[PDB]
Formats: sequence, C-alpha cells, structure tokens
Amino acid sequence: MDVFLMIRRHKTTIFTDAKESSTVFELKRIVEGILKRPPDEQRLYKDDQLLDDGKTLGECGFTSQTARPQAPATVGLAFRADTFEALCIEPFSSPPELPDVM
Amino acid sequence: LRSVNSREPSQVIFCNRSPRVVLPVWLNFDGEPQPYPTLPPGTGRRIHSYRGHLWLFRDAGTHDGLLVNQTELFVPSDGQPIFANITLPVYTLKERCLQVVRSLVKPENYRRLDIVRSLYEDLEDHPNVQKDLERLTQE
Amino acid sequence: MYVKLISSDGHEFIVKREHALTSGTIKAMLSNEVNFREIPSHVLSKVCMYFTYKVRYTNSSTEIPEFPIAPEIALELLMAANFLDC
Ligand SMILES: COC(=O)c1ccc(CNC(=O)[C@@H]2C[C@@H](O)CN2C(=O)Cc2cc(C)no2)cc1
Repeated sequence: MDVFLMIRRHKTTIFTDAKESSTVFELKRIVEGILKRPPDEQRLYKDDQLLDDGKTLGECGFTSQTARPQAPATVGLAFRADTFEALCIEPFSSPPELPDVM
Repeated sequence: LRSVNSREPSQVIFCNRSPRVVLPVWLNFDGEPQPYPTLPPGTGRRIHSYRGHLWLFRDAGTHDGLLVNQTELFVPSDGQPIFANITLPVYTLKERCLQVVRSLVKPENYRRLDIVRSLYEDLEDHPNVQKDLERLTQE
Repeated sequence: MYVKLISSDGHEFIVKREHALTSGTIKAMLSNEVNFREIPSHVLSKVCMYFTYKVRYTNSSTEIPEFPIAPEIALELLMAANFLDC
C-alpha cells in the first residue's frame, strides 16, 4: 500500500506518499530530504499524539482506508533540536458562503 | 458510426463499478442512440446483444461520460460472456467542478452566480450523447 | 523534484514537480516557486489533492472513486480549475 499524506507545520504543508510499512523515522528522512532538516530536530504527530520513530505509519494509523489520494491524512511536524517548539498548524482560509443553493 | 447488423447472438455482462446510476446506450443500425434500462451503482446485469454492436455509457441523471473497459465504445466481440466494466473517468478538475455546480443549481439561476461569463456558457453546455457522437464521429 | 505553490494568503504547498506539471498554467509559470495572488489556501489545498488524485488514477483498471467537492468551495474551485487549465 501507498499511503497519501499531508505533512503540516506552521504555514508549511507537504504532499507526499509513503508505504504503510515505512517507519516514522523514514518519513522523517523524507522531510529532511525536503525541508533540509535532520530527523532529530523534528518531531511528528497524529493529531496531538507524539509518534515513535520505530513504528509503522500503518501502526501509527495512517492506512489505505484512511489516507486516500483525494483525502490524504495529516501528519503534524515540529522543529528545534536545544528545546523543541510546540505543535502549531495554521488553519486554512475560510470559504465564504453560500448562497441561494440547497 | 452505427451498429453492424450481424444477427450473431453475443452475450454481455454490464458490470457498473461507478457510483452513478448508469444509462447504457445502444447505437441502432442507422446510428441513432437508443437508451436501455438503467443500471444501479453497485450492480450488474446479463445482456443479450450481438457481434459488432456499439454501446457507450453515461450517467443516467446528468449524462456525464463514463468509460467502458477503459475506452469510450464497447463492441461485443469463445465460451460465454464478454465483460463491460463501467467506470468513472478521471474527470478534469474543471469538468468535475461544473458537475457539482450543475447538480446544485436550477439552470435558470446560473446567470446570478458571480463568475466570468465564459463560465456561464460552460455550465449551460451540459454533456450530451448527440454532441459526443460528433466528436467521436470524426476521429 | 518538489516545487512550491503559495496561496493568496501565504500558506505554502510543497508538491512533486510532475504532479504540479499537471496544470499547463503551472507548467508555463516554471519556464522553483509560484505565487498565486488570487487563490486562497482552502482552494489550493484541493487543487493539490486533485493533482495527487489525477496522478494516482490516470491509467487504471480497478474502479476509480469520485473526486469529492464540498458545496462551499465549488465556486472558488471552478474558477481556479478554469485558470489553471486542469
Ligand atoms: C432489463 O432489460 C435489459 O437490460 C434488456 C437487455 C437486452 C434485451 C434484448 N436485447 C436487445 O435489445 C439487443 C441489444 C442490442 O444488441 C440491440 N438488441 C436487439 O435485440 C436488436 C437486434 C435485432 C437483431 C436481429 N440484432 O439486434 C432486452 C432487455
């Protein structure tokens, strides 16, 4: 299985895909690959829950039912090594609405 | 662009793997589209047809195009049945958006949704068999 | 490999090049990063899903699912989809 994620942190948001058997630490390499920042110095969350480096994303609860191309799942990302910042994800813009339709 | 009148029985299975109500459409010996009873979203149905006959599939409510065995036209071609797997295509994001919008709004009120006038004419250009048969009948 | 697309309201969207090259508009704006002065993050996050949807399912035999669109975002999405040619 591929798993389709949205790696989200601050106003930053990464779309990527990964195997269900890939590890949290391996997602961390992917981020490093991209945001130029090494596995230590970053932490990943599902919702608020802090994720263990050695677990599978499919054990962390990203699965194929769950992380679908067209409705990917979110992974929270945090930084600094040196005391770590807390998990903040900026919400998206609100749609207006509606009208004269329903 | 019509059915071949071969008179050779040929037995088909329409399997609808789409979330729509499917309308199968048979092209008649003079090229005129001919509609058959509609096939629900999960559902399947054995069909007697004939070698060389043409079919194409559409969403029964709104005529959106659908694919059969990946191409646009199915022709019954052994040892029992031939499989017509009816699927959504990967719509364009624009077409898709048109669909929702058409589906959410009495077509009288397109005029009154705040968008560029090239978009109003797009919404009112509903998909239709006849038009598509003319795109097809040219390649 | 990856490129950056940024919404009218500053959020960044980091996505594969190829996925992004699904829009000829985007294809042309890279010829790296691209700012969209006129699409808010709630619309451009769907665009991106659509890219990832398009790339996953284009050329596929196992049944494909419906790409869903909320009613609230349909109008903004239509306009983006039109602009972005995709
Ligand atoms: C629930 O109803 C059905 O889906 C259904 C499906 C098939 C049929 C009978 N078969 C037909 O109408 C076929 C389909 C297509 O090949 C055209 N057709 C004809 O019998 C017309 C015809 C006559 C001759 C000779 N060759 O073709 C009747 C009802």
